[PDB]
Amino acid sequence: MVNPTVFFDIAVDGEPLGRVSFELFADKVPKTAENFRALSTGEKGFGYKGSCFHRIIPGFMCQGGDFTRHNGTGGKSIYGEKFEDENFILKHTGPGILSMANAGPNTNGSQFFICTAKTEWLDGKHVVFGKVKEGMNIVEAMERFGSRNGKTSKKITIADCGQLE
Amino acid sequence: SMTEYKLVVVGACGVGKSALTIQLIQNHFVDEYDPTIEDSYRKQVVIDGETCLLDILDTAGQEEYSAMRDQYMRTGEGFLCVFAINNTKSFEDIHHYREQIKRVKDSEDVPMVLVGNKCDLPSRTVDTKQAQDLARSYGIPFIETSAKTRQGVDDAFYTLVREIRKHKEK
Ligand SMILES: CCn1c(-c2cc(N3CCN(C4CC4)CC3)cnc2[C@H](C)OC)c2c3cc(ccc31)-c1csc(n1)C[C@H](NC(=O)[C@H]1[C@@H]3COC[C@@H]31)C(=O)N1CCC[C@H](N1)C(=O)OCC(C)(C)C2
Ligand SMILES: Nc1nc2c(ncn2[C@@H]2O[C@H](COP(=O)(O)OP(=O)(O)NP(=O)(O)O)[C@@H](O)[C@H]2O)c(=O)[nH]1
Ligand SMILES: [Mg+2]
Repeated sequence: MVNPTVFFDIAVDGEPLGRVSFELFADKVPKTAENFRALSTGEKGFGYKGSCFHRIIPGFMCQGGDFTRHNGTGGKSIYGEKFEDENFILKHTGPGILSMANAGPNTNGSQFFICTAKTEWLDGKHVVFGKVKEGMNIVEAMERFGSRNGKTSKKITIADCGQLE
Repeated sequence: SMTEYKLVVVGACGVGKSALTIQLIQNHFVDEYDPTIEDSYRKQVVIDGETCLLDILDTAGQEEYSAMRDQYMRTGEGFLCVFAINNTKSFEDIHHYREQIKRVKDSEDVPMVLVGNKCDLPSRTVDTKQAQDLARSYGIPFIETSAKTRQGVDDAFYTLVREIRKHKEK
């Protein structure tokens, strides 16, 4: 199976910052990659467009994907509110890794995080399913607006998103 | 100025540390689950006729980061040790928190209150007598709470302030 590529156009207080694109590892986690792909195109009628990165912790990660409650507690998958951990083949090996947020085993929805450092203690607990292809400097720039506990000092949004390949 | 008390709320994930703290500070119940990274709050209150400032650290229950707690345990003056009455694992976790506080502070006299939360829920699995006995063995108060109904919320935090006051004057 061929790995698709999706993009987010990131905005800061409504002003463009830049584009981040992601390779999705459909060749290892097809169901998890397909969820993120479909949420990025919006083709099911809902998805990431307009949602925010609610937690940015410099040195660690940027987390977003709550397009249902917009408060860090929500989100849903294309399969229902939650779906199972597909596998843990891929690991949190360094900056750029794209991985599923969760609230314990088998609670994947739509929330995700982009690592800005290696976060190996999450291995085997969070499903890694992609990596930044272009625009890692934009993810780095998003760290300008984070904090120790992740509260953001400006509103960081996915102004647009979709599929490139 | 009024005395400031550095209170720290600890316990396993999901027991209601944030719900209790937000009830105290903001007078509403958070029904959704927003697992905490680390949050701080401040409130002035009157306890036993003396106005004081509560500085409350609401900590994460995440088991993965137990080593990261030492820093805030050294800084904190008193600890609310919270479990959920419908979660026996959370009650067993209490011992590890108490021992960690005792180790990090190097003292048996650390101001502490044992809090059994979620007393509005019907599915009790931790006996009240179990919790009472544990608190007695530690020599600390035990308070039953519900962040949902607000039962015992003020009592838990105010009792902890009283324990700090007794400790500072002992
Ligand atoms: C102890 C402090 N502390 C740290 C931490 C730890 C460290 N280390 C640990 C590792 N050491 C190496 C071994 C030596 C170095 C020092 C340093 N400094 C810190 C921070 C900055 O000190 C404040 C963390 C951390 C994480 C949590 C709570 C406290 C935490 C936490 C709470 S909730 C969660 N984790 C999982 C969360 N779940 C939800 O959001 C559910 C919500 C509801 O249902 C859908 C949605 C989720 O999926 N993610 C997606 C994945 C990254 C993850 N969030 C997150 O934010 O991690 C933050 C962070 C910083 C990576 C880790
Ligand atoms: N019925 C009931 N539910 C409660 C009570 N306290 C908390 N809850 C619920 O339990 C869940 C977890 O509460 P929360 O305050 O986030 O717990 P926490 O101990 O802060 N968790 P963490 O360590 O991850 O930050 C929430 O859905 C909350 O509404 C209570 O007294 N009664
Ligand atoms: Mg909390």
